[PDB]
Amino acid sequence: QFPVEHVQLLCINCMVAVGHGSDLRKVEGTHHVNVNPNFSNYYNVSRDPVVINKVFKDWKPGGVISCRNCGEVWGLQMIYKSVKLPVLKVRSMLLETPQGRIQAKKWSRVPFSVPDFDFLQHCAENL
Amino acid sequence: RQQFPVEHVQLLCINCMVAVGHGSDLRKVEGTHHVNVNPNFSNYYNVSRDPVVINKVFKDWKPGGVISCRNCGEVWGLQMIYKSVKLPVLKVRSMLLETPQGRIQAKKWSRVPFSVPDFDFLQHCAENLSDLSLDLEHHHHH
RNA sequence: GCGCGCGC
RNA sequence: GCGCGCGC
Ligand SMILES: [Zn+2]
Ligand SMILES: [Zn+2]
Repeated sequence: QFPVEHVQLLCINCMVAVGHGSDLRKVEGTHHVNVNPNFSNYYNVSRDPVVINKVFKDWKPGGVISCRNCGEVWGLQMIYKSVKLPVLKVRSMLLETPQGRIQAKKWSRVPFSVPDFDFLQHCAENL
Repeated sequence: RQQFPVEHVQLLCINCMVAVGHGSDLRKVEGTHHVNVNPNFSNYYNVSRDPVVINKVFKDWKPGGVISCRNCGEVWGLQMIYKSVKLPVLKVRSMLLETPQGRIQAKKWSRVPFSVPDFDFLQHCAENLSDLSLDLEHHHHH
């Protein structure tokens, strides 16, 4: 396990640095989203939204998110209680750590702790 | 419900929608993995030279590179090196099925409107073993 | 789409 | 990275 400040995020395909492990938060203790507003500069969002045959209480899908540099698909946009959040697939984010680059197979098993998303907190850091 | 002849189902990349294959070229490995056995199918996809990692050893096969549309780069699945033979393994959701009744995107191979037969290694080998007598300039050719 | 389990 | 199941 590494302190989260020592873990950076890179696109698994083109390997450009696109984020920081410290910007990740969990939604419903499962989905991992990046809450840093500067992260938006590293991905594109598809015109049409992802179609899901189910209705969720607090969120609805937005478009597909992909690396702005190479087009690699990273996951999708989650519109949580009206707030847009990029949900990342763990395999899409190559981890840059003190022991080298690591490709994790499950968010629940990455070598660092991630805090649960807190809406109130998110509003503080962004208003 | 209705089941279509496999020759009447074409495969298109769910993304760019280019016609890449035919339903008749699919076979099931272990009754689950769906591979395309048409050698000419190779021309429609790319393979990353960095094999997929799986922390499990399989008796008859090992993972190969990640496969994707040679046209748009959409990921289709992974290469399977079965008893030394490379077979492209396709996830159903990455394929768009063009049937006699419009295009259809299934979400599970176990529910497509056609029957995919089992892969047979010996058959595959025979079909692909070089018969030099077939070449006009070979001394065995009649 | 994203997650978890199991299998391969 | 595929399959099956469930969850979101
Ligand atoms: Zn990239
Ligand atoms: Zn394509």
